[PDB]
Amino acid sequence: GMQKLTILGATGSIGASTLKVIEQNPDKFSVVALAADSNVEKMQQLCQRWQPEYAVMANKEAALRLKMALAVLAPNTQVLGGQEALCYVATLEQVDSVMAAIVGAAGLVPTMAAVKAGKRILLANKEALVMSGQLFIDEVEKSGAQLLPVDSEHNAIFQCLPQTVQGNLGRCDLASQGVSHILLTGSGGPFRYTDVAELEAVTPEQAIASMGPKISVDSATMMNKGLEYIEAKWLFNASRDQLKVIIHPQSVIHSMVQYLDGSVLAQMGEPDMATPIALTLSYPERVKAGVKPLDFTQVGELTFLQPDFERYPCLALAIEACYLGQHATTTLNAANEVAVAAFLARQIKFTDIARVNDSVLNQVCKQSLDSLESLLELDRMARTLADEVVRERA
Amino acid sequence: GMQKLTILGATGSIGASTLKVIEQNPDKFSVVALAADSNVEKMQQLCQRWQPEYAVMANKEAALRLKMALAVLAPNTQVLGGQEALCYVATLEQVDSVMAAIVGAAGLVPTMAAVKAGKRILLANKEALVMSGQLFIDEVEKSGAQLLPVDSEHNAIFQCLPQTVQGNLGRCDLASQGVSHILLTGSGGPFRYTDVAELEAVTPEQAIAMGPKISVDSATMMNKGLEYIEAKWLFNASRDQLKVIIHPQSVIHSMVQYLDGSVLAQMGEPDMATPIALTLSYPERVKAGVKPLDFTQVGELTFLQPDFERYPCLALAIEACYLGQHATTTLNAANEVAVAAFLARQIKFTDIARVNDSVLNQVCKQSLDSLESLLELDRMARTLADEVVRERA
Ligand SMILES: NC(=[NH2+])NCCC[C@H](N)C(=O)O
Ligand SMILES: [Cl-]
Repeated sequence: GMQKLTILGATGSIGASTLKVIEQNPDKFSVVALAADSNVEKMQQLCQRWQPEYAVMANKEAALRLKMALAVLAPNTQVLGGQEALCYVATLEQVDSVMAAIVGAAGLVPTMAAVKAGKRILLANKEALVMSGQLFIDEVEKSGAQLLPVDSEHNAIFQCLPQTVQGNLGRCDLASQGVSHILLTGSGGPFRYTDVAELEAVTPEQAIASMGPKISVDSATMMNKGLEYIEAKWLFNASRDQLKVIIHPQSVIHSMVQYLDGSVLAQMGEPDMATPIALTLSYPERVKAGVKPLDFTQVGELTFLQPDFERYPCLALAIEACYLGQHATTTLNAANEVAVAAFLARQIKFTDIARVNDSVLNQVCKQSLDSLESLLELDRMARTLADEVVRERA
Repeated sequence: GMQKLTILGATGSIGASTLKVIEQNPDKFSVVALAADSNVEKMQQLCQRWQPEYAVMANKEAALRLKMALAVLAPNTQVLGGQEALCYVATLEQVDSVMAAIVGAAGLVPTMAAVKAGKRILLANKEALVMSGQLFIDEVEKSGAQLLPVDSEHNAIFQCLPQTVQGNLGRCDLASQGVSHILLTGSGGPFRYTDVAELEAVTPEQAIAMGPKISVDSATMMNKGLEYIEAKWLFNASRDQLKVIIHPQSVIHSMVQYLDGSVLAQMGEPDMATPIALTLSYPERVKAGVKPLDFTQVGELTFLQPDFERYPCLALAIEACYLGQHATTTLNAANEVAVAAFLARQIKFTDIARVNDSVLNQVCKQSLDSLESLLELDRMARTLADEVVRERA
């Protein structure tokens, strides 16, 4: 009856939220392995509290430091280091679910290893579907793995869909289950009400407005929503007709689904990742998450805007890239990482982010079976091109 | 494949919405019988268009006029009259579903007959659960009938609940399916922002701002009180599991709060074809002739907390709910009389609650129910309400 978990990415906020849910439900969930790619100090404190069978650092030098610490703080925890070790804890025979919350391309291989092992995948890595969506959906079908999305918007959509679609992510025909379209919602970022002409003079200070700066700039360009759009396409097998973006500045509603009869289902809640995580752990049942019920006294007004592509050119690029396929979305994601770093380094203007993305995307896709290796190679090629366009713009 | 329907109450707006959905889906639904009260002109036009096997008027004189009209225009339609005939078309062997949209206490007996026949019941009669909830839920269990609520709020709640609950209405333990509570929403009516002191002087013109009884009930929030009582019986909700929220714009139709912090809400254009369509198609979905919700034109959504100084009727309904069938039957009956008196300008708007309150107290100080015995109680309560209306006048 007990569900056994490996947590990939235990020292971040997703890891923390996952552990809070497990803390509320000690009779249902048990932590077999914890793994991290940063923060040995946090990791040793978590291994002390959780005493897991395995603890893994992605970096081998960091694993050595952890092993020395846990010789005192968690003597029965076996510490391991490296990429092979991440795959090892992700594929253990006794493990039922894997929280895949290591970010970036470093998360692909261990997430993929869990997929090939037929595990239940609590998906909190954007790159798996942005870079290699077709590949991931195929491997999931091949092994019988269950995919359950962690991210707020995707999780909300998941909850607003019928059970037949929930059980068969990536392979169901939406129109045959009565779905007209999915409404992906977003706040619109700090420049939601800013005149388009003023965007040229925007500074990194303004674009940050609390989480990491790359994620904040993506929120300002709505590239964050673009990437979510791409993931939604693969998660829910949605065509461009079936997938819409709506700006909802207050973020109380997390996303919605429009049905054929006129009915709309929406998911709402307090802004706490423990809620969506809790469902990924408990599906199809539900568990206490340590999150209070929504307080309609404090919600204030809910409003909606149509995104303007003059304001959010990156969003148009992501939608376009989406339906061109893996090569285009890998290219766009790579280019954007370079373009954002250049804006933050004050080499290019805020509005140049979209121009860099647009140039690189056009160059790559005018040319004519994919693997994780070949797509990483393409990621690298796109970065090189983006570096060159950054110089043109500087 | 084809679902066969009897429509009780075909000439009203619910009947019209049902027929619009059937019109969109001729490969899935077929009309076996249509039934109505005494709008013979609308009924003959519908029997012309639909050519059903049976057509029934509740009034026998009206049935005779219809029978003469249809003898050429709908030659294959057998016309019948009276209460027994309503029960007959509601219980036909070939019929799968019954739209129970005859309103008031007259709807109880034929709706109940459909229930005892084990039919799928598309419930659009408030009285079945307000007056005789215990009795209906028991009879539904006994026969294996499916109950699917037509009314907007209940239908919304139904859609926001898990599938395991949807398949067992009136008998599922909500907490065991992860539900903390149901959030029954309402507009708050035309006086949502009005000072309590000003309610004494409101006139029927102001209370109407859609039949007039339903509008006044919307102004007092008795509408929400009645819906509260029905929800309790439909979803088997305890006093912890059922809440009321004011949402003035009525875009959100109701919501459900789950154990993990997640809330599901149902929204849509204000068109009864949507909820009706789901009652017909469940667990699948069908085209309903309703456009998708346009979020560019929705405007702002807000929420308020009801005040019992502003909505005394809502407190009465909740109170009556947990006192049982006798109390809810009494309150409903009293309120029908009290609203008619307000509309006739015999009593003040704020006297509606006072009449309801007096009658409810009088009846429940005194001490196996049937439809007959509860109808008698309905009549006794009306008599008392008439007397309190004179005191107030
Ligand atoms: N977190 C990191 N940047 N790790 C890089 C180190 C790679 C690791 N030592 C290995 O050989 O598998
Ligand atoms: Cl967002």
